[PDB]
Amino acid sequence: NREEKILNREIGFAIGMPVCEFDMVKDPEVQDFRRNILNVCKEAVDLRDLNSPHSRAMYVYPPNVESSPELPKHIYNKLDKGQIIVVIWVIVSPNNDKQKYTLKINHDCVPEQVIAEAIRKKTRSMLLSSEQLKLCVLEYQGKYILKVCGCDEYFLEKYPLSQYKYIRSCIMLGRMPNLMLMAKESLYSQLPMDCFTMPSYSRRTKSLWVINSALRIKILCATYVNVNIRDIDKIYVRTGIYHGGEPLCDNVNTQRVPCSNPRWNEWLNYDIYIPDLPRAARLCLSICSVKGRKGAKEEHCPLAWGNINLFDYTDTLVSGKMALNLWPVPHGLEDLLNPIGVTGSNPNKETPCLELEFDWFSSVVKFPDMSVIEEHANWSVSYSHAGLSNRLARDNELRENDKEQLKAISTRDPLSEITEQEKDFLWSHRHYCVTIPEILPKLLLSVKWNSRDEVAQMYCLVKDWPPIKPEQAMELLDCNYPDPMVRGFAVRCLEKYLTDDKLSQYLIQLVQVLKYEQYLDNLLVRFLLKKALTNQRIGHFFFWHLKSEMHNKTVSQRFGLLLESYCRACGMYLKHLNRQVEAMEKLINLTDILKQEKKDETQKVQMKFLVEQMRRPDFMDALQGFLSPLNPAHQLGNLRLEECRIMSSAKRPLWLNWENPDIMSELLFQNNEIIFKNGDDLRQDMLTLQIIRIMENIWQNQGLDLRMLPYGCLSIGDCVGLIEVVRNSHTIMQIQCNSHTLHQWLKDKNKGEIYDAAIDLFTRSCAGYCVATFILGIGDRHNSNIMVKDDGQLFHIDFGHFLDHKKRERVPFVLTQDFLIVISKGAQECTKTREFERFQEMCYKAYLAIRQHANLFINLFSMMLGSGMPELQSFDDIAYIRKTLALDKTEQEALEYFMKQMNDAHHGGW
Ligand SMILES: CC(C)n1nc(-c2ccc3oc(N)nc3c2)c2c(N)ncnc21
Repeated sequence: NREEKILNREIGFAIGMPVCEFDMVKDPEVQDFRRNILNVCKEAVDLRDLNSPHSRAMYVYPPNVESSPELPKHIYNKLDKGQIIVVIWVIVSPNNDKQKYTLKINHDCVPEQVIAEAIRKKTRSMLLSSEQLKLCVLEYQGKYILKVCGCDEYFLEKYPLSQYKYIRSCIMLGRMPNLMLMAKESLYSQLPMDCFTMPSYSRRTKSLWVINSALRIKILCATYVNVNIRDIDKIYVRTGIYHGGEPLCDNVNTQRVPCSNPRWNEWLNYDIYIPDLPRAARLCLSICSVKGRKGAKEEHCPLAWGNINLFDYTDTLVSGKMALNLWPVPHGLEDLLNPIGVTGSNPNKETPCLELEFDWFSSVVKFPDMSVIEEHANWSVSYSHAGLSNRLARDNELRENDKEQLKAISTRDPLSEITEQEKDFLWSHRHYCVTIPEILPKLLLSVKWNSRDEVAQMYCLVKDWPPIKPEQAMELLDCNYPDPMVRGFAVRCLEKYLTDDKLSQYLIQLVQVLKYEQYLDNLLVRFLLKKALTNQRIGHFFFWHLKSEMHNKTVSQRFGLLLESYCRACGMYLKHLNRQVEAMEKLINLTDILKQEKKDETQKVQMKFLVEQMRRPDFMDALQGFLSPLNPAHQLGNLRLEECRIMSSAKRPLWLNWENPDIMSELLFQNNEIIFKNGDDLRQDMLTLQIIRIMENIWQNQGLDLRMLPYGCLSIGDCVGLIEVVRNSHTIMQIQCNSHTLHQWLKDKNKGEIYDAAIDLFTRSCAGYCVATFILGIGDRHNSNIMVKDDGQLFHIDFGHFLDHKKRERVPFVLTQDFLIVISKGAQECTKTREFERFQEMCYKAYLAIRQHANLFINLFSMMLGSGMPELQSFDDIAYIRKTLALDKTEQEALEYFMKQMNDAHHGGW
């Protein structure tokens, strides 16, 4: 009633469009999705109310843990005899006195064991309780919970203390962990119980295989096809039947008609049997122009494109009259068709519009049930009769060379081209493939999707297919794998083997591949929403990754509806997301005014305006007392306007400073510094920074302490976003204030016995960033986009473009004598040193480690193909890292290559 209205108003502000606009959408798929997705909402809420309050605190404050408890060789070695020193703080009776208790405990100690040990140290003063009954009422560890001093991170689950990301970091960085003992009932009360309500909208035949006919589609007429008559001669419609990025038959064009009258009334006949149409078959079309000639070949140009699914969300083969509002052709489209393009009708109806008719076979035609599929697969299942086609291998036919040949095929990278000889081979030996389940993505590409008999066989193999690694399953979710039985299996592996640490790690890819789903209601959307609604850390980024694309009409309906369902069931977080949403709004409206009206003024004038505009009551209210969209465990107190400045950088970003309202702010950072950028697409920087974190985690799990700085970066909208500020760090140029200038500065900041640890950090971070940038083909490095910390850690900022920004593999990070003098610790011939010898083997061991995990990076890039990212628009883009990692070459041939690239850029040494 009145409360539904408030909520409707609250969701409307969060997603950026009124809920009422979803109610007017006549599409049954839309209204069904809104109503039918509500069971995920119910289930998620029920799980939160299972063991209240704890159950609800786990949702709000989930454990920030690593996937594996096992501490690597070098990490366990930082512990003194396998024991970690921790500092526990108690806020005692006001004037809120902070009292510390320093403890030495095993790294595998559970938080409850730590609370007891802290109470044991605290009570030690009263020696009466020390000897007699050391217990102290079971040391009431159920009356207290651990919190991270300085931020809203809690230790609520029975995990070894070292498995917690904060504690593992503290071990690696040589920092003492400061924890705060906070009474259980004080957190539990701060949590308002959820009152999830069901919305008002929540109330409201023949089989395909019996149609012994060829497919046909009628192409009627086109409107809103406004064309300069003087240029174009004729216009025709190019059409094709696809399954993902692969055609099921040959592409059929209509007759050419004068552009003044786009009227065809033609029935287009295709090279495909109707029972032979796979589930994910789609019609792909475009309106093309043709003018010439100069006595040469005809100048074909695609005007606008569109794709329709041959079957609707209810498995119904689309029948009857239709209208498709076409889409503009994106720059550099090498084809007349756009199969990898978004499927569906353009929301703007003032765009070219193709009117079609599909066949009507006297009744509602539907895709057969699995019972009919299995009964046509068991129905599918001599010496010279099993050998009349290279797609059948009988019993007593499996060779030991074949077993190793299939094994060799499985090793090959995702972009490694399977030959047609190799496809017939994988298909004939499909039943052995179950022994090495990792072969599935290659085997699935060996299927002739245009054959019902072949596809039905594949469907049965997928049914009883051994689950694969979560990282391995993610490929089966890219554009290449449209089939629901395939994608459903991939979701099933993630549903089972994917940790919440890894879901947070790969969330952007998982949000992206959603655009490759045929329907609004699928197993991926349900998987992701459930995780978003049972973990508020995942939930936060699901919301922001989806909100940041609401300006993109290609996805705004899917995403809008997904955000509607999310906002109804997230609970209290909605009020906090709304605060962030309003904060970001005010920074966009303000940075817009500066860019449009005041760009041509002095820093002094611009700052005067900034300060005046920020001091306004409506502004001050919105921009203080909210959670950092970058890390929502960060409270952003009051603005420190005296520390807020417009940066001299390009797009003139705002450096913003907030107080940290935590009582233990001083034990983390007393002030939160975020950079607000308006003007650049922050999406490439999110992907690079994600890849850097992954490369770093790989090296750290092999015994390579090559420290990276994957700083926070979050795209919050259309070329607007947030950048984390790396505290106490300076660019190479702001160190030059000769050749020893850098080494001089580092040696100065790190004087004494702290010098030998600061040198190692430079050389190790340098080796990591040197290997990372080469492989990735990041934008060329200079004195301004290389930064150094007052401890020794080197890192890069502003990545620009990845892969081939040129359009024949570069070394973007070339080492100046400065960096090499720090490595060789002042040495004259920095080439022939014992220090550079230890640095060479760092770069070599780093490069080979990434080579081993090539298939993950290739996959993480392919999932991101859906994104409008100009440097990631084709599989020919991702192809770059297949060159840098020398995947065709051997492990020794690849090492020689890396040395040659470094040598032909640094002019020797290696
Ligand atoms: C040069 C100096 C002021 N500085 N600049 C940045 C910075 C600014 C914008 C960016 O856009 C992207 N993509 N990466 C960026 C990095 C920065 C930081 N993140 N931490 C510390 N100092 C920093």
